[PDB]
Amino acid sequence: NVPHGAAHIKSTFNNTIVSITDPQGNVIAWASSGHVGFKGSRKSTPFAAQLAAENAARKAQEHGVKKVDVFVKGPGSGRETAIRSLQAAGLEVGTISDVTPQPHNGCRPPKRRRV
Amino acid sequence: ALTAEQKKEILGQYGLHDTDTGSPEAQVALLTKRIQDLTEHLKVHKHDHHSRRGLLLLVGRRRRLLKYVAQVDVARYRSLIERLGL
Amino acid sequence: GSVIKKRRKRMSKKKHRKLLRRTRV
Amino acid sequence: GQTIDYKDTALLRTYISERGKIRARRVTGNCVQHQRDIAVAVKNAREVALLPFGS
Amino acid sequence: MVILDPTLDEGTVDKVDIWGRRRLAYEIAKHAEGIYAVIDVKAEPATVSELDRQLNLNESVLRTKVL
RNA sequence: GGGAGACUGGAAUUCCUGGUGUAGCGGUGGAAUGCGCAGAUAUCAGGAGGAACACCGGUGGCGAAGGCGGGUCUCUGGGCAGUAACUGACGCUGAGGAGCGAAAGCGUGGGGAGCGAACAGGAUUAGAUACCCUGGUAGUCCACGCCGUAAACGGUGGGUACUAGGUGUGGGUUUGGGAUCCGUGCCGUAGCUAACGCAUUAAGUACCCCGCCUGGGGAGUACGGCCGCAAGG
Ligand SMILES: [Mg+2]
Ligand SMILES: [Mg+2]
Ligand SMILES: [Mg+2]
Ligand SMILES: [Mg+2]
Ligand SMILES: [Mg+2]
Ligand SMILES: [Mg+2]
Ligand SMILES: [Mg+2]
Ligand SMILES: [Mg+2]
Ligand SMILES: [Mg+2]
Ligand SMILES: [Mg+2]
Ligand SMILES: [Mg+2]
Ligand SMILES: [Mg+2]
Repeated sequence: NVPHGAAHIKSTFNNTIVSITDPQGNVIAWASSGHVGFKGSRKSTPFAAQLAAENAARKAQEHGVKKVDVFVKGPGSGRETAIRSLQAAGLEVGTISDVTPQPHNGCRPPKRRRV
Repeated sequence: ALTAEQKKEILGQYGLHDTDTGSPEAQVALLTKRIQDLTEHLKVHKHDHHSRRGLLLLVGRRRRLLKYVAQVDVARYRSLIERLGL
Repeated sequence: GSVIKKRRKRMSKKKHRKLLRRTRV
Repeated sequence: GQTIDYKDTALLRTYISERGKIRARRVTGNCVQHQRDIAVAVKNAREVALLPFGS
Repeated sequence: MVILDPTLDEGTVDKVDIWGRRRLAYEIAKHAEGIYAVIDVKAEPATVSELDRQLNLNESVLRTKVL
């Protein structure tokens, strides 16, 4: 058991990983959109994370985590779908907050893709 | 450029009469000590290019006063160079 | 203004600077 | 003044946001003199570790 | 040459002011909290260059600044 | 944020060591090459190292231009305003000449995270020596030299005087308001222009000095000469 814990939703442009955790940072279980079924583009969807974060919300229930702090990393679709399906499956939401890592002009990025 | 007490020492020494300041015999004395300070500065730093532009404008300004003093009277021109050294 | 002038002047430079890679010996 | 240094945090908590970034001259309506002296004093106080860089 | 040194750890000196206790906004070389000692010097520039070399090394004070 | 030198800070990226974990990660228009099942990505710790300095921050500042933002102290160059004391036209331009001059590149020696020409593999396609993708050396950085070019642009040489006003914003000085000298923007009358537009910061009305032009191509090429280690100018 972890009686109180913490969730880390990284949502890239091409994927979402939902990983529920204790407060010390030692993960209990996890789910990605590719783990549910999908390949290629359908990992990146709004729906993708809705079905995955229910698979992340359970396995937390196997150990028995009934309240979980929320952490949004990444820009991407399904900010709401990860948040809402964690509520809809079980475990009501403790706190939500942005943790997208802004650099103070760190490294230089890759060159501009022109499609 | 220089400190306020330092400037009066070379000013009162080289000045034609008292309170003269801008007379070209008095005025070159200010520039010469200022160049002597900056030639020590550029020995240390070396790649201070923007401050070196200022140094050339001091020397360019000084040589025009040497041109002016030479034309007016030749005795004061040589007495200027004798004391300072140029 | 218009860039017919400089595109005309460009192809003189390209076909010159190809020679000075070739000749280069 | 209203003297402005990096000592007084009670001044600098006004001109900082809650997410810990310096407020615009469009928001407050300071002079350009004072936005310099604030933003230097914030960057000083940021080294002193009175203020965080973001919450 | 009027200059101020605040110093944090848990040749005429004009004042001394230990404030004594605030929390740090971020954590500095592990630890938390500490002293706040504003030294308020009136000393010349050359010496105060090598004051910090003495004062930094001891480790008694965690961080230094100058004005 | 004009310059140079030293000390120094936190975010973020990559990699190494341990903590937790299971089988996906990543990438795209859609995919594959690739990395992972010898425990990757994800997540929490600490650690070494490099490069850049989010908001403040822009029709804003400073510099001759090129250009210049983390913070503090040294050592520094220029500019503006003000009363007036002083020198007494010492000014202005400037052929040749000399000095600064982004990026790229070059020589010797360090450094190396992320980016990344050339190169390899995947995809696309009739072909793909490309666009898109994973990896990636020179390079980018630091110190001493080197060339001396850019849509090095306001595509407008430098100096000086005069010729409505309307408004914004930066630095002053003066008597919450009016004056006044420097800057920097946007509309606009007379005037000018082929037209677009400029318009008190002129492309207006004038005077001094330099640079350069005389149909489009051949050509900023040949040849000679100078500079350069070379590319080349
Ligand atoms: Mg007076
Ligand atoms: Mg010439
Ligand atoms: Mg370079
Ligand atoms: Mg090199
Ligand atoms: Mg590539
Ligand atoms: Mg040219
Ligand atoms: Mg330019
Ligand atoms: Mg023309
Ligand atoms: Mg003119
Ligand atoms: Mg107009
Ligand atoms: Mg030639
Ligand atoms: Mg020749």
